[PDB]
Amino acid sequence: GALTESQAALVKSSWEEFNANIPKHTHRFFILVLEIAPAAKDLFSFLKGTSEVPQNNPELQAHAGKVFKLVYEAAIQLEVTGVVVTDATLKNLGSVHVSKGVADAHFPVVKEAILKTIKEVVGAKWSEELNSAWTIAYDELAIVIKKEMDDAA
Ligand code: HEM
Ligand SMILES: O=Nc1ccccc1
Repeated sequence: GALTESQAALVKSSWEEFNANIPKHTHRFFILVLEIAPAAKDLFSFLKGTSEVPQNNPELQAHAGKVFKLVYEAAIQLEVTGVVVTDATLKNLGSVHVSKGVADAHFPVVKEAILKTIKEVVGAKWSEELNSAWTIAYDELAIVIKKEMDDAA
């Protein structure tokens, strides 16, 4: 696919749809995660000592929102420039993941959780062309953070 002017136009459009409902899309995202892997729960300070995923936890929202924003930015950056650029932030991200005890095999958990989350977000406008575009953008961004973890470990 590569990321045509037409494919990028498709990710932008679909991210705008995600941000449009943070407390929902972020809580959905945590549940998809715990469905794909339950053990993940002990990781999160704000999930530990709980029984269910808190729904109005500021910490949870702020944090999951940041995740999706980062994947979208990555897709534009691919169409324009042809690449995903590693900055200060991506590097600090890599540190904190390691402290919290997160590994690589965790990443397809959060990917499927995100493709499924975006399929649920765009509904009928879904195309092969679009799936192809988010997949390209996640893959390309995971490649970068995993890189920074390994570096923090
Ligand atoms: C490209 C994919 C990913 C992106 C863009 C991403 C992004 C982030 C960001 C931005 C934060 C810090 C939020 C804050 O300090 O304000 C964070 C924290 C965290 N992330 Fe990720 N992440 C990704 C994949 C993963 C994976 C695969 C896991 C493992 C299940 C994970 C587990 C965690 C945990 C445990 C924290 C600490 C939360 C705390 O205890 O309060 N992340 N991530
Ligand atoms: O996947 N990374 C996450 C970031 C912040 C909170 C929870 C998860």
